[PDB]
Amino acid sequence: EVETFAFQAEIAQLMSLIINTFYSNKEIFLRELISNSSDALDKIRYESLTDPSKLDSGKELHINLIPNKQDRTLTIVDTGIGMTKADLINNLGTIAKSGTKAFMEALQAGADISMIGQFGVGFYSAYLVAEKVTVITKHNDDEQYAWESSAGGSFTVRTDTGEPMGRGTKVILHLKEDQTEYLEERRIKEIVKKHSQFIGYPITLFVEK
Amino acid sequence: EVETFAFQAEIAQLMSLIINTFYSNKEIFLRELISNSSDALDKIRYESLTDPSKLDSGKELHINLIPNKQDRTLTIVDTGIGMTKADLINNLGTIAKSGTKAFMEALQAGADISMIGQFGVGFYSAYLVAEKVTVITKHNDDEQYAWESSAGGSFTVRTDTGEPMGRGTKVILHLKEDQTEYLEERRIKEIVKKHSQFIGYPITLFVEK
Ligand SMILES: CCOc1ccc(-c2snnc2-c2cc(CC)c(O)cc2O)cc1
Ligand SMILES: CCOc1ccc(-c2snnc2-c2cc(CC)c(O)cc2O)cc1
Ligand SMILES: [Mg+2]
Repeated sequence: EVETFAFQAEIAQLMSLIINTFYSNKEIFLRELISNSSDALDKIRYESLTDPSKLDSGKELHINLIPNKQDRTLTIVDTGIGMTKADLINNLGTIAKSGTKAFMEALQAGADISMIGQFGVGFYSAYLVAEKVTVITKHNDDEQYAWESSAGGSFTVRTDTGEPMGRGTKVILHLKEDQTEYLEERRIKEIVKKHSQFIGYPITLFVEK
Repeated sequence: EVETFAFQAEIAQLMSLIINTFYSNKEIFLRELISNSSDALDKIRYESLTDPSKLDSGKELHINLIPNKQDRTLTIVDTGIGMTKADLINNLGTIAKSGTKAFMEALQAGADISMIGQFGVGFYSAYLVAEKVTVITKHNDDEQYAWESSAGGSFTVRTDTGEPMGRGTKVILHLKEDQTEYLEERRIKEIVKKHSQFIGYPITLFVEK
């Protein structure tokens, strides 16, 4: 029950650009993923203003950052709106075809990769630091699903039978071997303070034994 | 058939802060309104990816900037998703209560008014330059409505019987007497180039006789 899909040509090109372009300022991936979490949390907040039962699947609106040096993963968990299967398949609920075109045009007019989030496709900056990304998500309207991709042109979607998440999205970054600085507490804290210090939801950096 | 509503206390406080705080960099209102238009256009684009009939109310996705020196108005029109009556009443589809709290906390930790858009309430920066704002909107799911407010704690909502807009939102800024620089073509072009040069939709600056 694992379905495999091909990325649209434009998204595959975006991912190859992110993976192959020499670009040292890789830390911006975390700003972009926290930003997407903040957007998802705003969306469930806004739905709850008129239907409070939308928060029956969890009232606390927050983001957790969980490093795991044994597994070489950094995971970003939020309790936002989550995504339906259809959203996951449709480029993680982004307008990535048009976004990708508008990011490319910007790159030719002098922009740099750190501006990716202005084009709606900041999620793909995960591939600056990860060799594989796994996205586990639960929307009130749907079941819990796991999306996954090591790039190379395809992604998978399956029903997830991991731990139930209530509602929201978890992004597991399986980091490249030379990017393990992003598991160190001091480094994560430095990046959060530098780029995400005014995000309007609590961000909890877990520690490890 | 005009309904009058009171702003929530936090939003009235936000508007008073924007109106009364000395802050010279007023031009950021246009960046924030164009940004909101871009978000609205992305939302209708994303809905259309799975139901193309969503664009039966207009296929072109764009933003127009229309100055009118006779009426002393600058109007920003987009063909995005538009807002329902409920959205207009619920602070123009924003999470303005929580956004306002998180903007205030940021202001006390050194942020400035130009950062308002990071808190989901950039629309209210219109009141840096306008004594009254009128918002006309049409969502595929609803009728055409006009919201209006000269601040002072209340806003109005009525069914609009102006020109039909097909779909999207029009924000009419009735500018303060000392803010008419924002009707001059060279000034608008300078601001768009400075702050909005990579927005992924065409922005057309109308001229006047
Ligand atoms: C420009 C943003 O567009 C979007 C589109 C969708 C989302 C949504 S809806 N539910 N989860 C996410 C989400 C998605 C991602 C990206 C996998 C994530 O990292 C964290 C999340 O909570 C957020 C931003
Ligand atoms: C952080 C953004 O949250 C939002 C919330 C809602 C919107 C939406 S849905 N339809 N129109 C607008 C819109 C609303 C405004 C503001 C009146 C505007 O100026 C232009 C628009 O097209 C855009 C951003
Ligand atoms: Mg945004």
